[PDB]
Amino acid sequence: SGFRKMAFPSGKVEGCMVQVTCGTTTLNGLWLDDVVYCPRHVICTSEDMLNPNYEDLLIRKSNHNFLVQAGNVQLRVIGHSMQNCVLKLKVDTANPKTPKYKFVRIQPGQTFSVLACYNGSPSGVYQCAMRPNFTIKGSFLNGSCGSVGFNIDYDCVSFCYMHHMELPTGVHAGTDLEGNFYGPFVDRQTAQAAGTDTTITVNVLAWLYAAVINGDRWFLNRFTTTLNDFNLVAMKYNYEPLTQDHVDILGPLSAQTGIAVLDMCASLKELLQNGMNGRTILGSALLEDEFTPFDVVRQCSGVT
Amino acid sequence: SGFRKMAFPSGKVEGCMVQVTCGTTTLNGLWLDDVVYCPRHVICTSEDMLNPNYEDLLIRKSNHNFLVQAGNVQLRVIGHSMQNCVLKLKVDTANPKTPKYKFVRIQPGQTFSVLACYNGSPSGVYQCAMRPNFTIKGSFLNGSCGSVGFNIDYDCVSFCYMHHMELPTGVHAGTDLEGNFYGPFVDRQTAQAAGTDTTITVNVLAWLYAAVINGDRWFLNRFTTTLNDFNLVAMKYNYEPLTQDHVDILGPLSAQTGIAVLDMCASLKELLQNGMNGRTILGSALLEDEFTPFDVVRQCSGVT
Ligand SMILES: Cc1ccncc1NC(=O)C(F)(F)c1cccc(Cl)c1
Ligand SMILES: Cc1ccncc1NC(=O)C(F)(F)c1cccc(Cl)c1
Repeated sequence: SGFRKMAFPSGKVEGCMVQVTCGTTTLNGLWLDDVVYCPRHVICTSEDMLNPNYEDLLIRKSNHNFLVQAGNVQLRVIGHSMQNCVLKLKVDTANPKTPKYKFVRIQPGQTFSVLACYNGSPSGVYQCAMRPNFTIKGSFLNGSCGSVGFNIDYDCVSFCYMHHMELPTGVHAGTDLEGNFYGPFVDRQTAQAAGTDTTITVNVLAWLYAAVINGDRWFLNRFTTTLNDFNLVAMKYNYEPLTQDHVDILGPLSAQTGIAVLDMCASLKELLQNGMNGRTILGSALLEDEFTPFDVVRQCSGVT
Repeated sequence: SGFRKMAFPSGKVEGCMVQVTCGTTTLNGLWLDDVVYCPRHVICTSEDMLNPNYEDLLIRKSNHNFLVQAGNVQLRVIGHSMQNCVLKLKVDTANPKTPKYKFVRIQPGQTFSVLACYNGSPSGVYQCAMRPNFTIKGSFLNGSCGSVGFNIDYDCVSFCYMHHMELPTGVHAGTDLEGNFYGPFVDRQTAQAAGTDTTITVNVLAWLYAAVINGDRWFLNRFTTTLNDFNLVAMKYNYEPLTQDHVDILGPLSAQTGIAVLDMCASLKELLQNGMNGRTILGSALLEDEFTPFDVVRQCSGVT
């Protein structure tokens, strides 16, 4: 019992963190096998970030200009290449701590853990969701670029995010491990609009199931609704429209609790229309959308 | 920018987790140097937990009855001893992954990360606070006993908690690493009263400073208060009385933001008396008390 915003154990990722320095700039790199991945803006000076020509900036750099340090270990760089917004620094030594891993591009609404790092050293771990607008509401300061987001299934780390930048609004933007930004962002010091965000409906419903499993049941009511009716309410309250695909993924939670997905939708509809009336659900006074249905099943069963 | 309920990177602790089995019961153990620490109820059967005589139960056990497994590694047990509510199993091999560590007894109101484990395998990491009533509101299921709470300063892991039990109310109880329970709890399957809990005032104030540092300033007002006046409000709303010692530890945050501690107390007083009026602070619709002033300074500066 109890439900927490749980992050994956970060050990497998900590073993991969290195410091990357180029000229004046230092940030984090991810060392997997004989390659170190880091944001390509490591090659920029503060003045270059206004409108950087990365191809031209990288041409002035040689292998010996990229200083890669794994704490006390100095890595020898034998190749460098830019792939989208990431630099891939080939090193002469494969990381002995390389876990089984994959590079994945996550979907908006999915969750992942972040290992916030500074100067190649881990400082903390937290769980977050990729917002429907492709931003993350993380906790990052200068020097945190290169910190990565990941999920872990059995012994396999699926890397899904690399931190690149903080928008003028205080929200965060980054790329997949192929250097493709999530969302419309560009790695440049320019004001950039993040799209209109929405609340992740399927996740809120999953968290309402976790609340019932753990004893918070006050919000359950005698009503039901339809996908059509619920979606009119979701539209009014800036929630993602619920689809049959979302209902299908809530099947295990509906099956465990015996509460039909549309019956849970009617509880969510009433909470949207009436608020929480000064009460809490799983220690929260708002509707939480950072737990996917898989996260709920995992935490509620005890998956290691 | 951004503020998250950040846990310590769990790597150093993951390397210490083992599975301990005795008879029919399996739980988690912590392997530090040549000793494995685990809850003493590993020696009980379900029937023994009603009113266990641990001294008598441990007398029927020999070194070879304690099966300790570090994933694939089987440890040879050469000694066993009970210290308060923990068993210390001396093994013939020192854990090569033993980090620099200390055993500490934390104070109520302090925070720590928990590495939730099942069958000696880590499943997740989360940050929590030791409640003023010596319980923790964790996320633990059967098999999680032996999971530990910790803090990390530089390269040193200070172990402060070992999970033992879930109270009938769904809250959690455990011990320091010397096996002394936090609070009045006994390791027995009996209904046990947790004391009246309070909200950790100094932590709420610290989190209000973190909110100002990160841009959420709507709650700041033109008022001030005194320790006496604030404490009359804290008493009414079941908050811990604020002391000069608490004001002293808020000094760095008062110094960074230029907001006097008693001026922040007047904002907290108004939030207690009026509520949040449907607004949020750092993504929360309630007053958060799980961040200490040290946690705020650490996260806000980037301590690794
Ligand atoms: C200061 C900070 C705080 C949190 N997270 C990241 C950062 N850093 C940045 O945003 C940046 F200064 F490195 C930058 C500027 C423009 C474009 C890009 Cl790609 C990167
Ligand atoms: C079931 C569970 C869920 C979460 N956290 C822990 C547990 N387990 C327990 O409470 C227990 F059954 F092992 C137990 C019973 C009585 C006394 C003691 Cl010391 C331990």
